Amino acid sequence: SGFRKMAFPSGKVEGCMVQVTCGTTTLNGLWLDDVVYCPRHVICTSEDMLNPNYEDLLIRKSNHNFLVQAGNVQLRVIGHSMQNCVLKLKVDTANPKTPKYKFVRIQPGQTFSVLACYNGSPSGVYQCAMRPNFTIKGSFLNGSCGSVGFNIDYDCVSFCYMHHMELPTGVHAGTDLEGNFYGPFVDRQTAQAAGTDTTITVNVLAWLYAAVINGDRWFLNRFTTTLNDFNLVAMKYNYEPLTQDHVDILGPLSAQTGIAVLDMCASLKELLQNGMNGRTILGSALLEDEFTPFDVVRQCSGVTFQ
Amino acid sequence: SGFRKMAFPSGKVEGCMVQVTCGTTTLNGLWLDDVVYCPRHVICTSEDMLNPNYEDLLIRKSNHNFLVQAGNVQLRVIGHSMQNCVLKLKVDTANPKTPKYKFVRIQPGQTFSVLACYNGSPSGVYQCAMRPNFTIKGSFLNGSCGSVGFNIDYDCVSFCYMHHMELPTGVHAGTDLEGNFYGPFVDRQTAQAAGTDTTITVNVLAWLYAAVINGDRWFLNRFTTTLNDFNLVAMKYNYEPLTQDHVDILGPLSAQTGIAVLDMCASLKELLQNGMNGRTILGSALLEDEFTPFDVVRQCSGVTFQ
Ligand SMILES: *[C@H](O)[C@H](C[C@@H]1CCNC1=O)NC(=O)[C@H](CC1CCCCC1)NC(=O)[C@@H](NC(=O)OCC1CC1)[C@@H](C)OC(C)(C)C
Ligand SMILES: *[C@H](O)[C@H](C[C@@H]1CCNC1=O)NC(=O)[C@H](CC1CCCCC1)NC(=O)[C@@H](NC(=O)OCC1CC1)[C@@H](C)OC(C)(C)C
Repeated sequence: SGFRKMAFPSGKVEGCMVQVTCGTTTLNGLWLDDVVYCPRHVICTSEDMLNPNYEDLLIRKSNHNFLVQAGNVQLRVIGHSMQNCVLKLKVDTANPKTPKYKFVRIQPGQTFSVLACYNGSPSGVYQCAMRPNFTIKGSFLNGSCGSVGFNIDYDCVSFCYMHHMELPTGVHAGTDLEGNFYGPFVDRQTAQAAGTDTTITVNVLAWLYAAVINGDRWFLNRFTTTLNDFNLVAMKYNYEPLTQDHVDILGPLSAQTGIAVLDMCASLKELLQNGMNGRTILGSALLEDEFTPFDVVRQCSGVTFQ
Repeated sequence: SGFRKMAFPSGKVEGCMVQVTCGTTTLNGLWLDDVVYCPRHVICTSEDMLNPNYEDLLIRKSNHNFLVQAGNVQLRVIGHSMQNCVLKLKVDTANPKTPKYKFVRIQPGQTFSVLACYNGSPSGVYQCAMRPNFTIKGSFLNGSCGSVGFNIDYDCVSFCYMHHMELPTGVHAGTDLEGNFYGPFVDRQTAQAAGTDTTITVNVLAWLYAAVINGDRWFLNRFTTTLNDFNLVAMKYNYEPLTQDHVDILGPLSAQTGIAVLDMCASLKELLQNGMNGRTILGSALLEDEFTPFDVVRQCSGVTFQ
C-alpha cells in the first residue's frame, strides 16, 4: 500500500556526475566511458549569453580551457566536439563507474527522475514529467545545468534529459543527451516562453487506477463514456486528447482493477465537472498527471533494479 | 526555481542493500561493515506471526539458517544478535561500499528519504515524513521490510528508519536502525492502529516560505497573530502546536523572505479558515506538511553531498 512520487535509485547516475568549468561558467557534466557530456553554453561568457555562434565560440576554445573535476580528481580533456546543444569533452580516463546506459529522447507525458547536481555533486532526486509543452516542472538553481533526467530499466540507465535553462515562468527547458532541445527552445538568451501546457490525460487515468489499486474508490461511478465524448470534455478542461493507444496502454491497469478504461474516463469526466468536493485522491486534492501507466504498475507491483 | 519533494541521492544506501532469507521469509537487510541489519520478524513463520517470543525463536536458529545475498554473492553469517526489533547478522565480509554513516532516531515531523527495496534490489526512492503519530505514509509492498529511511549530511548517511509493517489504514510502521519502533507499535500480528494523526504545522509554514521564495505570494496578508491565538486556531484544524522552538527554527526562512514567522502564521490561519479558494501553492491544492524548514533551505539554496 501507499503511493508516492517515486524516483529511480540514483546511484548509477551519481557515479557519473562531474564538474565542468570553462572560463567563468561552472556546471555539471555527465561522465560516461571517456566522454563528459554537458550543455554547450558552458563555452559562453556573461556577454556571450545573447545571440552566440557556438561554432565560432568553440573553435576559439582549447582543451585545457575545460576543467573537468570528478570529485577531487582533475580529468584532462583530450578533445571536444559539439553535437547540437551538448558539448562532448573527450577525457583521457574512462569512468569506471559507467553504468549500462542508453540515450533516449522521450515523448511528452513520459516521466523521469532528475538527479539535481551542483558542482558535480548530486543534491537530490525527484520525479518529473516531460510536460506536453516540452518543459519540465523541475527544481533547479544556478549551477544545476548539466543535471540529467533518467529512467532505469533493470540494469540500464536510459538518460533522457539534460538541464539547460529556466524559463521566465519558472519551468525548465533542456535537451536530450544528444543535445536536441525538448520543445521550441534554443540555448540563447532571447524572448522564449513555455507555450500553453495541458494536463497529461492518460497519466491522470493511470493515477486514478493507482488510487483504486490502493483502495480509493469514491470517485468511481456507474457511468461509462465514449472516447469521443470523453475527449470533448477533456478538450474543455485543457486535457491532452486521449488516444486509443493510450487506452490500450491503460489495459493492464484496467485488467488488474476490473474497471474498463472508458469507465475510468467517465469517472474522470465527472471529476473534471464536479471537482473533488473536498475529497482527496492518493493524498492529492488535484488530479495528478505525472505518473505514467508504467509508473503505476511498477510501484503498485514492486519492480526493482540490479 | 521550482519546488519538488526531493529525496537524497540514494547511491550510498543502494550499495548497502542485501537480501536476507530465513525459512520462508525474504526481506531486505542493511549491510554496513560486517553486519547485516534487518527486521527480527525474519525469524518468524506463517504460524509464528501472532504472539512470538523472539528470544525463544532466535535461540532455535543457527547461522546457516540466514541466507544473505549481496547481489549475486552469498554472504556467510558467522553470528547473530537481536537488538530490540532488529536482527544483526554478523557476516564474514565487510561491505566495501559502506558509507560514512550514523544511526539516528528522528523526531516526528522530520523527513527522510526511503529507498524502497525488494530482494535486496532498490526499487525507488521517495521522501517521507515521520508523522506525529509515528507512522509514515510510505509506499511499500510485500518484501519491502528492511528498506531503510535516511538523510544525508555532506558525506554521512544518517539512517533513521527501517521498514517492518503496514497498518490496516495503509500507513507504515517501523523502527530506527537500533530496532526501536517508532510509536506504540510492536512486531507481532495483533490489533494495532495508527492513532489519530495531526498536521506538522512547522513544516506547513516552512513550505509556505518555500512558496514565497519561489514567487507564490497570493496567500500572504496584512495580519499578524500571536503564537497563542495561532495555536488556538491550529488546535481546531488538527494541526500540531507551534512552539517557540519551531518559530526560531523558521528564523532563517523568515529572514530570507522578510516575512515574520507570526505573519506567516497569520497567513496560515486564514488559509485554514478560508481554504485556498481554488488556488494552488507550489502546485498543491492542500497545505503540504512533509517539508521541514531544513528541507526548504536545502532545496531553495542548493546544498549537495560528496
Ligand atoms: C545553468 O546552471 C543555469 C540553470 C538555471 C539557473 C536558474 N535555474 C535554472 O535552471 N542555466 C542558466 O542560467 C541559463 C544560462 C544559459 C545562457 C545561454 C543560453 C541558454 C541559457 N539561463 C537561464 O536559465 C535563465 N533563463 C533565461 O535566460 O531565459 C531567457 C529566455 C531564453 C529563455 C534564468 C537564469 O533566468 C531567469 C531565472 C529566467 C530570469
Ligand atoms: C515485510 O516485507 C512486510 C511489508 C508489508 C507488506 C505490505 N506492505 C508492507 O509494508 N511486512 C509484513 O508483511 C508484516 C509481517 C510481520 C509479521 C510479524 C509481526 C510484524 C509484521 N505484516 C504486515 O505489515 C501486515 N500488517 C499487519 O499484520 O498488521 C496487523 C496489526 C499489527 C498491525 C500487512 C501485510 O497486513 C495488512 C496489509 C495490514 C492486511
